[PDB]
Amino acid sequence: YISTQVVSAPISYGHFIMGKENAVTAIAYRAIMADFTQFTVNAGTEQQ
Amino acid sequence: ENWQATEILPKIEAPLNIFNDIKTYTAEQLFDNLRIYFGDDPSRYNIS
Amino acid sequence: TPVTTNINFFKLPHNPRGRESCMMGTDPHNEEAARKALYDHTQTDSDT
Amino acid sequence: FEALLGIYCNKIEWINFFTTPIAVAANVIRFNDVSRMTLGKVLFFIQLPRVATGNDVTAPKETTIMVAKHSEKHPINISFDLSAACLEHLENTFKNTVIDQILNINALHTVLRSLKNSADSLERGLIHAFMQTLLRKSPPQFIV
Amino acid sequence: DTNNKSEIFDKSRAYADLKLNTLKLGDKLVAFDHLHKVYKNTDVNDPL
Amino acid sequence: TWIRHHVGIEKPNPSEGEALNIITFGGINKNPPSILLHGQQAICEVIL
Amino acid sequence: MNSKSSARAAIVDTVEAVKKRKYISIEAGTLNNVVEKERKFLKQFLSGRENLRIAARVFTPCELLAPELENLGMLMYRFETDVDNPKILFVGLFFLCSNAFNVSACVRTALTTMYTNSMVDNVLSMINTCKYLEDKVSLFGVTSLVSCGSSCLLSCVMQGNVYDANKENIHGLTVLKEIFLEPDWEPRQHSTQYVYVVHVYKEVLSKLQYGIYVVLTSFQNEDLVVDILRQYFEKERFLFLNYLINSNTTLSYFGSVQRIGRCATEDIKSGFLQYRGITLPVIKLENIFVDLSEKKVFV
Amino acid sequence: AATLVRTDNFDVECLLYSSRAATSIILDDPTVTAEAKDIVTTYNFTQH
Amino acid sequence: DQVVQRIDFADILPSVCHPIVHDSTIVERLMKNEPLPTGHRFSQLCQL
Repeated sequence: YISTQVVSAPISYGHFIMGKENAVTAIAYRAIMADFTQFTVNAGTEQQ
Repeated sequence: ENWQATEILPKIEAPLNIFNDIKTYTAEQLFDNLRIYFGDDPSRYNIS
Repeated sequence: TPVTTNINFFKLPHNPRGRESCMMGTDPHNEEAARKALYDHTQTDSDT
Repeated sequence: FEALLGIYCNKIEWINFFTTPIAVAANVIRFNDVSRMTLGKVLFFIQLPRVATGNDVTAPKETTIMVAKHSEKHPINISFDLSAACLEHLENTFKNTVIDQILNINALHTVLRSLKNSADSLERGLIHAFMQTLLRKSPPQFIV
Repeated sequence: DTNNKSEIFDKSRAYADLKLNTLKLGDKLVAFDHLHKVYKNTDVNDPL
Repeated sequence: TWIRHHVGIEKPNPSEGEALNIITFGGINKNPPSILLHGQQAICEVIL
Repeated sequence: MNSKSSARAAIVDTVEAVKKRKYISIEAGTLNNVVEKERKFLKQFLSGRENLRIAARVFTPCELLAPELENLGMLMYRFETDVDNPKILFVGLFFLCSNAFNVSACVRTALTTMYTNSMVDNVLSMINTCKYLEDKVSLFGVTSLVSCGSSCLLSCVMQGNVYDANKENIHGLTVLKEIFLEPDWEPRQHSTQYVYVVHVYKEVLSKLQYGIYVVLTSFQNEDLVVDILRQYFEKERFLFLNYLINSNTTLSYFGSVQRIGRCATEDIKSGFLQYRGITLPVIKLENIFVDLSEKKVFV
Repeated sequence: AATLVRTDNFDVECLLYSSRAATSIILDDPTVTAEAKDIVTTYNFTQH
Repeated sequence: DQVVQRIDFADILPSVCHPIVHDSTIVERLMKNEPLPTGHRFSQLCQL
């Protein structure tokens, strides 16, 4: 039941970079929302 | 701890995160913070 | 005691307290029934 | 800071009746007044073949059997609520505040998705009630 | 005495194609499954 | 009293009124045992 | 059938029935004179057929409301007073469960240390100098909307579910875990239980001491519940049979029961209150349709 | 002497067979009703 | 599990030492109302 297989792996890290949004909330409210911008643009629309 | 972010805010679907029932998990306290309500709690709305 | 019955006791995976003290049979979050299971001989142990 | 990563949720799986292989035992027809039907019966007419008899032996006569199978009937139901605070946030926006818009659209999704869950719930109770009746009908193998 | 179709048991309806797990038992093809996929996560047990 | 002593019932006669009628309406005076290891048991009795 | 459509039709029918109860169609000639604010108010024209709960505004000196200005949902008691200036005065269930005798000494002193001031001491002296209890102080309803100004404004619910406004955070009755008990063979029999309040007196050789009990049972019928409470209280009933003759204080019974209202079985949850750090165990009933019946005494 | 009798209950999985189209289901369209209480509105779907 | 379990007469006592065993009223009534024997057993058995 053992065979070598050719797999398509990652080779580097992912990235996560703040925006100005998350920087200001981290400064003033001690906190971070992940996906604050994608979150906000879908906040008021139908597809929440 | 606030739960209304979970109650309201945008969510990302996940397929088959639990193969097993979460009834046992809730009833026998697998978790650290859980909030459960049967009837629909209208306290999701007083956003102060 | 030199009268302790083997065939009840020593031939099986069994608690050497005599009165068996496995907490998978006790009402959880009930310390009074817990200490009654650990000590009280008004009740019986199981198996005997 | 104290970070908050993504917020995930469940996919409540749907089931069609004709997808599951219980429907090869089933044969399902809509009939919009079975609530008004007291009993439904079927009527079967069997005749039996006859063999000629030996010498100086009494002969059986023509045998015709009539039987009538009856209908069980069985209800299912499903209940779900919406709160009155939800019912206020359903349609009459008090003002066009962004908070009222958020609560409006969440109340609307709560309604639609609970109606959905209830329709699934009727389907799975159709599954469960039919399985209930099959296990009530089935005799054990040693008797069979 | 002749009658062809029983409208309470035979009626025109739409047809599709799907897959089933089958078994062959002396030229008898029988569907063969478990209902655990509809009793995965519900209050009731599987009644079998 | 001495029969209750030797067979070990240890508790008084139920009573007139509510304690009998709680038994007719139908009840358990016995506390569930604090420890249990194998589930249910009950053994009836014929004299021979 | 379609199913989804009929469900939307029923939901639209319920929402339109709510609007029919809420607003009123106007058959005034409705001419174009008015400003737009009066125009939209004459198009809407609310009426109070929407809340369907019955409240009462109440003024009380704020020295008496020590945990109850913070913890919304409490029983309240009307104490009439011979002082003309304030003819009635309002009282917390915990404020009266202080000198109730059912409460153990640790909980009693702990609550008292919440309730220690000059006003509350004078009111407890008045309550003790009163002869009986049940018809000098009386049941009044369930708390919502504490204001806490100078003289604190208390709303209080006579009938219906407990909420100020918006029909959000529907509060619940908070009963001290020690003072309540459920006399029935099966506790929490099938479904929603009726919550009662039982006042029971007792006499320790000198004076009468009252006891405040809260019972939860599946029985609706008051004759059945007093028949189960006599079986519960038959011993002390016997002691009062000896007391009530040699006494001369104007009372004629052992206790009295009165219905608060409905509850739900799954809406019973435990918890604890805390005011000034004093952790205090309670059984918090969650959603209560308040329904005061008459007092029914038993001797 | 005596005949002690005792019953025991077992957890059994237990499979079913059925011939195809053995039983027919005649059923209603799900009917919708609606109870408008003061704090919830409960929708009940019934199906015969 | 393979626990040797023992039954005794001291264990059979709460099922055999009950007053309804040493009562004769129901046996007297039922054996009274059960009808008389036939003639050939009546001459042998009922004569004393």
